[PDB]
Amino acid sequence: DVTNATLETTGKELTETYMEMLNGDVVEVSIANEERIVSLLSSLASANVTLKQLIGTKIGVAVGQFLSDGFPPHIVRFSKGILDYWFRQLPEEVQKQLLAKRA
Amino acid sequence: GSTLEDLFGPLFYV
Repeated sequence: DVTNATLETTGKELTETYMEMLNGDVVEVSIANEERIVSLLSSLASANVTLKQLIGTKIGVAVGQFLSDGFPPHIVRFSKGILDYWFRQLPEEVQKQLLAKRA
Repeated sequence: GSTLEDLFGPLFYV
């Protein structure tokens, strides 16, 4: 697994990068921020994250912000694949509760 | 208990 501290600082930087890019309602995507987003996310694309770390570090929430309308689909696909992987690794019945409460 | 939104944010879906 990954340490809580790595996930937590990465989550904080992701959220700060996200908030910086919002010009009011509109997402502004610089070359440098596009590249900073990829760098932060690709450190998490190799992490095995536990349910407890999802609860405590909020790393899934911080990655999920980049599924919003203003971000390039290259970044949105990356965020989606990272979260898909973490969700699938959860125990099957945990997947079922989170899903069933949602239907 | 935890919801999918608690863990993955309000935009994620399976």
